[PDB]
Amino acid sequence: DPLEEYCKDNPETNECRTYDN
Amino acid sequence: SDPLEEYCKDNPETNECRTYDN
Amino acid sequence: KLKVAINGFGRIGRNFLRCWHGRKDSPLDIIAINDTGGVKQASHLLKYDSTLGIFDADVKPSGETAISVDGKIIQVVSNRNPSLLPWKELGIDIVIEGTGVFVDREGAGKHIEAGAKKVIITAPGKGDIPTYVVGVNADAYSHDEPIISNASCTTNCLAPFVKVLDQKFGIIKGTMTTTHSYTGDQRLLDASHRDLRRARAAALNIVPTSTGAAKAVALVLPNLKGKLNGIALRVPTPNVSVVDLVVQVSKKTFAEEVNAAFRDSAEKELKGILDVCDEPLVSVDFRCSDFSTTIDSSLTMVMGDDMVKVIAWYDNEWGYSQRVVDLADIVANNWK
Amino acid sequence: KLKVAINGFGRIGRNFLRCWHGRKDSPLDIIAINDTGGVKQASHLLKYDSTLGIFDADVKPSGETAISVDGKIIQVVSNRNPSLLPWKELGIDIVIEGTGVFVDREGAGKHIEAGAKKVIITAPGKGDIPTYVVGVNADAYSHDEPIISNASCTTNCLAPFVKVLDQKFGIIKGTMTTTHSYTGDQRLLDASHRDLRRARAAALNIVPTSTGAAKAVALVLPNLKGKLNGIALRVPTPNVSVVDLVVQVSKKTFAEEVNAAFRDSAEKELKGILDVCDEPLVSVDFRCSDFSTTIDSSLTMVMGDDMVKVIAWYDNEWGYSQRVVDLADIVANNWK
Amino acid sequence: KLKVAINGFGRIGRNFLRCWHGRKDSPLDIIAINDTGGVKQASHLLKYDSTLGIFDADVKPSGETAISVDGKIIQVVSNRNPSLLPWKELGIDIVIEGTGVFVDREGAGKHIEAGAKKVIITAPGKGDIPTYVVGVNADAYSHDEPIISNASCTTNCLAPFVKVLDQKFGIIKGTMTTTHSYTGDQRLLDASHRDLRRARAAALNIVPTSTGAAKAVALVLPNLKGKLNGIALRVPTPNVSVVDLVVQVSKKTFAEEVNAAFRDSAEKELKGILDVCDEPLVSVDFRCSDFSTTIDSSLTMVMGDDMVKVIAWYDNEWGYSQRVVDLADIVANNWK
Amino acid sequence: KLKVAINGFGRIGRNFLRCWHGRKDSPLDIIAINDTGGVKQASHLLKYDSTLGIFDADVKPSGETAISVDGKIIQVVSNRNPSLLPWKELGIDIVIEGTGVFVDREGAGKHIEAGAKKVIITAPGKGDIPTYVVGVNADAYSHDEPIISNASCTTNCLAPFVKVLDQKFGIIKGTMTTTHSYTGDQRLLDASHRDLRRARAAALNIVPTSTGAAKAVALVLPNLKGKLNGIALRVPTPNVSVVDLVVQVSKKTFAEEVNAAFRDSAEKELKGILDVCDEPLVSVDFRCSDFSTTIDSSLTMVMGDDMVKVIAWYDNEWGYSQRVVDLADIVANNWK
Ligand SMILES: NC(=O)c1ccc[n+]([C@@H]2O[C@H](COP(=O)([O-])OP(=O)(O)OC[C@H]3O[C@@H](n4cnc5c(N)ncnc54)[C@H](O)[C@@H]3O)[C@@H](O)[C@H]2O)c1
Ligand SMILES: NC(=O)c1ccc[n+]([C@@H]2O[C@H](COP(=O)([O-])OP(=O)(O)OC[C@H]3O[C@@H](n4cnc5c(N)ncnc54)[C@H](O)[C@@H]3O)[C@@H](O)[C@H]2O)c1
Ligand SMILES: NC(=O)c1ccc[n+]([C@@H]2O[C@H](COP(=O)([O-])OP(=O)(O)OC[C@H]3O[C@@H](n4cnc5c(N)ncnc54)[C@H](O)[C@@H]3O)[C@@H](O)[C@H]2O)c1
Ligand SMILES: NC(=O)c1ccc[n+]([C@@H]2O[C@H](COP(=O)([O-])OP(=O)(O)OC[C@H]3O[C@@H](n4cnc5c(N)ncnc54)[C@H](O)[C@@H]3O)[C@@H](O)[C@H]2O)c1
Repeated sequence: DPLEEYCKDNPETNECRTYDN
Repeated sequence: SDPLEEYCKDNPETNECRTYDN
Repeated sequence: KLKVAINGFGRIGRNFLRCWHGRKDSPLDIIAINDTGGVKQASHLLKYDSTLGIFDADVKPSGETAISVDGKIIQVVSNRNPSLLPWKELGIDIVIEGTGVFVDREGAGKHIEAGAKKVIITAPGKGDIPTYVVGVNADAYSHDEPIISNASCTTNCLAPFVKVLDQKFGIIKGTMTTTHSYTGDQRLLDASHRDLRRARAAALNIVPTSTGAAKAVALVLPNLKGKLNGIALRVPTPNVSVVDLVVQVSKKTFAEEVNAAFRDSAEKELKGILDVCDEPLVSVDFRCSDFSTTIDSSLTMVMGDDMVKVIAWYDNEWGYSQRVVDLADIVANNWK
Repeated sequence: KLKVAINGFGRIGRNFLRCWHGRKDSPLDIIAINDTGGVKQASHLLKYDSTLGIFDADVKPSGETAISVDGKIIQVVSNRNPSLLPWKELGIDIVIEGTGVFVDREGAGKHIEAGAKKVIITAPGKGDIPTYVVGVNADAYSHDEPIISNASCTTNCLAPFVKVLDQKFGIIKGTMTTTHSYTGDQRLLDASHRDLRRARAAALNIVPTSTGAAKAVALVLPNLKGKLNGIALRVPTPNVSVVDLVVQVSKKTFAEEVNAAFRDSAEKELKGILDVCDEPLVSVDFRCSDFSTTIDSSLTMVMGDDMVKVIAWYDNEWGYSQRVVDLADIVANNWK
Repeated sequence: KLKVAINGFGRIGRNFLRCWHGRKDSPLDIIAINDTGGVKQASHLLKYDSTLGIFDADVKPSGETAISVDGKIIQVVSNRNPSLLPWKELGIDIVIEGTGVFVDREGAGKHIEAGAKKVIITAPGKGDIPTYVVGVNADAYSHDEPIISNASCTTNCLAPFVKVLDQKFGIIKGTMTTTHSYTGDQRLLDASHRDLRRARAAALNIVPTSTGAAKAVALVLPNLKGKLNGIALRVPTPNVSVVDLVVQVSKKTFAEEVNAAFRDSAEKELKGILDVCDEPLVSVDFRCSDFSTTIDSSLTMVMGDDMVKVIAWYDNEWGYSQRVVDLADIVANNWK
Repeated sequence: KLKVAINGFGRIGRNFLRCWHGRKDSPLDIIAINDTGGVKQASHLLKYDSTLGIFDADVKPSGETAISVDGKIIQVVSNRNPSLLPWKELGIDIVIEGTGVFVDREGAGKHIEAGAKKVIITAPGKGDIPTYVVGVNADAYSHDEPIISNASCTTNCLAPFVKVLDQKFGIIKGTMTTTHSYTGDQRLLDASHRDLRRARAAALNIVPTSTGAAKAVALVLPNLKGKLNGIALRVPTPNVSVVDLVVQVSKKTFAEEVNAAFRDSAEKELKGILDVCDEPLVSVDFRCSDFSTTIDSSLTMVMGDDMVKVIAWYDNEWGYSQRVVDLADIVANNWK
């Protein structure tokens, strides 16, 4: 879960980036 | 008939002929 | 002539810039770029591309803030906050949201706060953002819409041939799997990530990833609602991908007719969009294909007379960008 | 004790020999190997594998004609033509024909003519010929049968679960696709091949190869006759593949249920043959899995109530090499 | 009986745990792990690995802030600020810095201000940080050293044979090039990077990059100050690397006498750190090699009597990690 | 107008044709192709290519034994025995022996013994065949030489700057290493090969392999006889290689001075054969370079005054082929 939150403010980071392909 | 296919008949284990199904 | 700016100069953005540079007599005029990295980096990566190859254009710095592409001067700004871009200052008519982080109205809306009149998200929009796949429902666009989406690359592939499949043989329901070239969203080696699939070595494995680019078809094709869904598999090829569709039409048929049907679209209402390939090529042969979807006729199947299976090749980066330019042209022409 | 010989020390010929080595107490006793290659050029080729790592076992050649796995001398011969193989003079009951060169009776027969009682075609059989999948019908094999055919790895996986699905929902029609690691039949770079596709550079392409594994199901399961079909997709992976099955059925069902059937057959009729994965994994995770078919629970989709899509991973080399080591116990123990 | 924390559960923090796991009687005890993610990724990626495969052990979450590895339970923290880590809370004794962003004295001292009594950078240090290499000088460590460095993967391979080379022939000057596997520092596809080269698709390219290992060796091999230099070549292999060293020696010699010397060493002092391989192997054949340096004796040439060229193999992830532990133990065994 | 025929339509064979094709005012008119395959494989592979792209030219067949490129027809023969080739009726003047099998008077001669007048082995001649490297010694070609060699790809790269270096600093003795792309000669997956190392999967290893480049240089640059040695390292890249050279020179120098020299030569005698790149580029960027050798100025180093390290890039298929076309022009210009 820690990561989910991190991502919410750093959507473009390595451990977040999510593309529809 | 093409050349490669005839060759393949006799030399099936070649690089240019090997054909594994899956 | 509209003034464009590219926000987020990553894979899509650069492809876009080249796709655009390609068009003859374009309604667009790219005047600005913005990426976190600055001029020096923008110019390099634009010139040298491990995929697209070496840009056959005269790229090089202009002043200390802009770059010149065949004499065309493009300002290169650098702000992580869309809200603070000189759009109002540069007179930007449209923004190509290519960052992949500003997809909802709040996000992209900032570009309008910043002074630009329209955002065109290069990915699945969020919220009630109007989506469009050129050649299907790109006609639905009205100038009232400031922020719009262009869907995903996969969605831009299915829509055109699913439009043909449901149109003619009427689609009852279907599933889909796209064997896709990995993308920037995956790790090079096993390092943390939110999606435990994408956290694994991209160029080593076959990674499966929940898409949603299937259901998305509903947006551009009102009908298909709840009928489609699917998944994707990521494979060790940096570019070009393929769509695997298994529909269930009502009107029974056979391959020769299916592909026959496609060929007709190909010259009718989907010229420059849909393409059918009869020669036995492989992924890489479709690098730089201006077609959102190319069918592999020699692969079409039909089981039980009604269970239709089609195969489609698409250049995830290039083609989609070619579309994005078209969509912009559309925007630029129905400019109220 | 049922003296065994490996003809065609390829990926399988070598993989197989290793499964065997690791068997708790096999009835088979491999004594000879016949490869076009060399003897030491085979002892080394065994000890070191790029896909399986280092073969744990003292692999030092013994004399200029044999090897010596863990002390067990294993004569090594080299003759292209089968008919000249020392099977009679050596005393061979079972020959593992893993060359994919001789697939039919006419060909494979050259083994019996040389002195081989019963042979095993590690690949789909050609023309008329007994096919049996270890776990779906490794019983229909009568000792009257002199030449078997352990089918293809795509089939030996796309069957143990095609069974669970037709006899519990009743498969009507149906199609399939397999995203498979490339294999020896594909060129490393663009050379000539009788088929203009396996000709293309392996590791840098998604190559669509024609497969039989589909109609191949309509053999080890008479039932599915004329129903299953589909194609194959070669991709930049050295090992481990995945089948994407999509069949339409009668009995209404949902994705979740579909997964319980499998979990059941998992510890019953398909124990050690079929397994279900409730984890979010990738290809490399299933390397050296003894299950000729492992379902990925999280991917199962069910559109329209009946049309169901299931995903199964299979280590095409090692997994298959296990079923083959078994269709040999099914012979050795059930030996007249 | 020594509490250990792993800051940065990345490719190195993880091999360390697994290196340590397989340890016969460790003086250490991995108390916790810290990164950005928690147990979800911590656990998942410790059980799986697109390089080291499945970890044989019961790796399962143990609450929502800890994990269970074969019974023993390891806390799992998640703050990016080392000052905030409960190092005093859990009473950690030594920290494995593998975040790659706290290599500087100021930054590494944060674990010390948060509790930990000693830190170890899994990389070269910046500031007043003692650098140690096992087999070369880790026998100069002093218990009063709060923070130290284990150098890099490359220097660790290089330092060993340079020690033998210099001590037995006297190096005048020399150069080295390490053909190294890509790393998490590079990009999957052309993405931004401070380094315009590492910013290029790591699996499609041979990427030149600088290395400070050649000057680093003088840190642990004083007599080498200013005699070496070199660069690195990043090639599309996930792990394992090779350094290509060329040195002008003082004492004229020959390929065979050199290897002879390398052998004497792998037996007397560098026994266990250096290993002269004789088999005609390849990169993969070196996975998990517990040696810092394995010299391919077959490759060893000697041009014109004093220009020596040596080629040494090493596992950047695994071989290094073992050294880390080893040094970690050297720290343990000097405590107080 | 010398008629040409290409023996062995492999990588070099097709790359050769494409090179020639784009030449303005050529003295060569190629009208014949031989390879185990027929018009099928040929027409297709000259059009599609996983490395050079889709050959931009009308590539369709003519007769079931010939093809046409932008008009001009070219017979497509298919006999594995050169002695039996229609070289005498097609008035064949020069043959491009690139099957990599007929590389000694013993072999290539057969081409003359079939009607052809000259042979150019796209590889080192076996034994004592006149070897030429354009820009270095091809001007030393003489018409009464029936069979000649164009050296290997590595030698053509290496020769040009080794020439400059010797000329301006004097090579005393050096060492080389070329990290090379994998070639057809390698196995896709661990299969049999005369060489154990080349037997291992190309797209997954760092493969140590012997080269005769350091030696072959002495042929075209006589003062280098007995002064150079070195190995090769095949890596997971499909094209474009790099040679890492380290020499001990007589004139003390510094990096800047070496780069200066290469540039002087690049603009004069080695105009079009040698280049110096002053940008942070990677492998892919060098694809399709007409230069035999291009220096990575930034990488150049000089240790201890006279130990120079230079790193050059080259496209082994396209680069080489351009030189083979060149040698052929030379031949055609001194015809008698
Ligand atoms: N790869 C494809 O073929 C493809 C196809 C269709 C749609 N898409 C979608 O397009 C989006 C981008 O994909 P991509 O492959 O170009 O990715 P990418 O990683 O190459 O591009 C992201 C770029 O945005 C920049 N960026 C990040 N945060 C920013 C900020 N706040 N301000 C400005 N720039 C910022 C990055 O530095 C980088 O230049 C994703 O949402 C993806 O789903 C991708
Ligand atoms: N590896 C897999 O994924 C796989 C799995 C299941 C079934 N198969 C099937 O197995 C067959 C072979 O596959 P493989 O991966 O082992 O390939 P392979 O190329 O490594 O094996 C062929 C081997 O046979 C030898 N050989 C060739 N001709 C011979 C002859 N006339 N006499 C003696 N030896 C000869 C070769 O030197 C080689 O060692 C194909 O039919 C394929 O469809 C492959
Ligand atoms: N890969 C190799 O071969 C290798 C060899 C020797 C030394 N090293 C060194 O090891 C270190 C890491 O390299 P790696 O290859 O394992 O990389 P990596 O990306 O896999 O690991 C870095 C890890 O640190 C975490 N991290 C980053 N910032 C953090 C912070 N502020 N707080 C907590 N965790 C944080 C990341 O999420 C990740 O798990 C670097 O110092 C590197 O130079 C790497
Ligand atoms: N690609 C390179 O990097 C490169 C560079 C320089 C020199 N070379 C040399 O050039 C030669 C060819 O190399 P390539 O890479 O193009 O190889 P390749 O394998 O792609 O092409 C050789 C071709 O000749 C055919 N062939 C085999 N035996 C034949 C016969 N008896 N008669 C007619 N055709 C036959 C093959 O089927 C194939 O199409 C080799 O000697 C190689 O060492 C290669």
